[PDB]
Amino acid sequence: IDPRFPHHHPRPQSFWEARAKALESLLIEKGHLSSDAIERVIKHYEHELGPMNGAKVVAKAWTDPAFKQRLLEDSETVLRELGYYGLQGEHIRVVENTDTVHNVVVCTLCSCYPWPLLGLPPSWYKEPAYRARVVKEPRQVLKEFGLDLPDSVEIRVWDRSSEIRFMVLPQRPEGTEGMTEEELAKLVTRDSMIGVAKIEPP
Amino acid sequence: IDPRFPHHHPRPQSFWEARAKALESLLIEKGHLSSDAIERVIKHYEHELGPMNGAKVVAKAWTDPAFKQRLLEDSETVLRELGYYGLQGEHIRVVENTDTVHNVVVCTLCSCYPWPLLGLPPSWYKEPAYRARVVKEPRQVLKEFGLDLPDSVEIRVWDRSSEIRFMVLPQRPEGTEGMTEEELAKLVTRDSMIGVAKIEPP
Amino acid sequence: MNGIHDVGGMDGFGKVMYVKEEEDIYFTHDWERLAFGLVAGCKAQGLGMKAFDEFRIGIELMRPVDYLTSSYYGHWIATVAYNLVDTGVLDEKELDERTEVFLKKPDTKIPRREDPALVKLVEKALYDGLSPLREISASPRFKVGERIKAKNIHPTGHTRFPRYARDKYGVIDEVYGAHVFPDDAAHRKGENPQYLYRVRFEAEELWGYKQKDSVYIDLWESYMEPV
Amino acid sequence: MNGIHDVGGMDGFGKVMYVKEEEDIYFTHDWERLAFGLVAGCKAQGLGMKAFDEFRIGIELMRPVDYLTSSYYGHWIATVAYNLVDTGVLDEKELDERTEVFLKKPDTKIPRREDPALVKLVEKALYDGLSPLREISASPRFKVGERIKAKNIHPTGHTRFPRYARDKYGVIDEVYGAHVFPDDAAHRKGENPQYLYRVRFEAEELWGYKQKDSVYIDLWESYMEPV
Ligand SMILES: [Cl-]
Ligand SMILES: [Cl-]
Ligand SMILES: [Co+3]
Ligand SMILES: [Co+3]
Repeated sequence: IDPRFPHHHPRPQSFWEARAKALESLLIEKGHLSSDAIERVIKHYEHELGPMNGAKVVAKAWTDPAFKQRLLEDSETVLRELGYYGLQGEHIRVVENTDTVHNVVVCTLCSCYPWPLLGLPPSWYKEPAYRARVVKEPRQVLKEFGLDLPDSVEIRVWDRSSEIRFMVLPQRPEGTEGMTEEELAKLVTRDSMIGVAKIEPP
Repeated sequence: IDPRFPHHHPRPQSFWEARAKALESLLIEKGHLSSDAIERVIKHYEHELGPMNGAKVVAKAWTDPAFKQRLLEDSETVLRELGYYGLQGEHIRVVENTDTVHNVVVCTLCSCYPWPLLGLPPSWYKEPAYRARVVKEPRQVLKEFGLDLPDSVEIRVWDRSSEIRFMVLPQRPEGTEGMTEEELAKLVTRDSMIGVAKIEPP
Repeated sequence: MNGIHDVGGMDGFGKVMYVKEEEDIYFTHDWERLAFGLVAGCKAQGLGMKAFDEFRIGIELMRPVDYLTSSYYGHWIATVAYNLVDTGVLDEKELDERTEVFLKKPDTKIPRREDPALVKLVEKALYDGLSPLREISASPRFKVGERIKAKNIHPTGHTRFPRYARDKYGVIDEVYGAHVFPDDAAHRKGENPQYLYRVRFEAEELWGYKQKDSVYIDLWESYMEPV
Repeated sequence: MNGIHDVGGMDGFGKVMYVKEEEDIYFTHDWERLAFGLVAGCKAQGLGMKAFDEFRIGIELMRPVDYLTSSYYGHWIATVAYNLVDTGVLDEKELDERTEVFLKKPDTKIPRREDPALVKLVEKALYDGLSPLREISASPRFKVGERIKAKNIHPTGHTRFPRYARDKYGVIDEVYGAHVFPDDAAHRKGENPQYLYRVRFEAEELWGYKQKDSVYIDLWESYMEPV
């Protein structure tokens, strides 16, 4: 390494791995962490949370006009009553896609995402391409997801610069007549609750 | 490489090396380049040009008031008359450091530098730290070079966004009484012609 | 800070890597799982960080070349290390030595310890969260519908004001209430809560572009001024 | 393009690596020397690039992770490759295959050829340079001393208008004359020369800072508008 150019040389991912283990070891030795505390977190985020919670909220909104009304009027109270609350989900708002308004959520500065309601964010959501581009050329970004909106549809991008979180409420597709709330929930995709996809007819 | 994350993985410098050789080989095979054309360029930039040319211009300005006057009035004509002209030196301007005005040159967007007059730029000149910082906190950058200007001295940073180039004309230091033009030229540092240093008394 | 993290409006980062949800694996390496445990475990106890503000600045401070190559949980490792050293929980020399141990001997045994009280404490944190909403005695400076000036400010420390939105006109969409102020809190300078607003910006104003696009950004009161 | 190259005003890149001039080695690897020969040799013949505009956009288009890690002459290799393929001088597949050859067998022999006519041609280019100054029939829109508005424009292709200077007021310092217009020329869309100006910006205006600092930037006429 030429000392003029240390900034050309990234840490290898083996460094981060070693660093993680070093932190883990030191913190447990010092009594700050325990094996079971670390595992409890991993269980929560890898297994206990997921987009199925948001899916249930969407299906309920589709099937129960009074619920949808309450949700849109005061989402934070309603979501907390359902138990979809916690770390990074203390203040969750809901915005409805309509025929002429399309909503897209992003954290340009990092990755902010409502874990208690949606689970962990998509891989791409945290990466620079989506973050950089969606606030400036959302139509181009959406097209890469297969969503080609007409010029006449307004796009609203919601950049999560504070701890306020947003979920998109996507429209119920055609072809779903007679489906139960539980069956509609299975239609609701993670991507549709971020705004990068509409829901396909069954 | 996880195909979600190709952007985490830089090309190694061995790639650039191989790419360079591949370009060289293909271009010579196709008759676009020759061994001697490539060598001629390397000789010019590694050996024929350098900061000594600017140093001579500075020393002349210090020793010949009429020359300094002409240089400051019409640097491009004067420098071309001296033969300090060529690629990336077609339009060269000169700005004088004074007791209450300090000049610093940068190319924030890349590396633009007057090769015919000063030779190749410093390592650091082309790198992000200097480029990013000097337009916003020049006093902090200058301090890293050992130049700690008083608040009362105005700093003018000249960002080379066009093909117009600038050389800084630094002040003649104390302690140089009786020195010849050739002896003064040996005092003129590359850094002083960029604006990141004053010239020390001998 | 005007850092590599602040990517909104940048060109050149290429196509978005679309992947079907069911194929979008959360973790591919155990150290990534561990990173999550470290962050949440420390935060639950206020070790190195109490809210996300301090967490974010540690990431923002990464070398750009590291930020772009570490992968996402690499950011988390970087900021835990940064903050634990910065607050005096860990010593840098000891951390570096131990890092070296695991670099040269990756299969080095991890010490085991069960602490069910700590588990309950961490669990409580995951479920209770930590709201930054506060009450203050002042009234909001701005009103819904007001056209405001998003200031041209350039803090060298932490901010939540993306560069792409600076020096722009926008319209107040909502007054959320007073929230802990990141530009102070990230540097352990007090909660000093300020009114937080949602502000709508038009594409024409942000970019000079002609499509029916807008961006809704949350801005603290001190980021803005009246017109 | 609002790319990684446009670093003016960014925080986090760290200290400047000071080195004494006499110790500041130009080249530490032969491929770096070769990069210079490739660039100047091609440019002298108008191969891939005729002026520096096309040269710059090829660098600006690099993956950010490459831009930050390739080292400086790595940029030059990247843009020669980009432009020679883009203009049809070289085929991408052939270039990639040959790259692979030198990756796996670095000591592969380089073909030798002497072309003294080409040497003279290259030499002429090094000494004669290539001025972008033109004459146009229009008069300058702006005058020395005029307070102008540096527009909020966001071209997705090449520009010489640094982001830090956009959406700002400045004062015309000089009218240079008409120069080949980079935002067009880099994309092979014609010289379309415009008046080039030097514009002084104050620290207070650029950053909101209070020191006696200013930045003099060269801006093409279309980057600005009257107040
Ligand atoms: Cl929808
Ligand atoms: Cl001086
Ligand atoms: Co975030
Ligand atoms: Co340059």
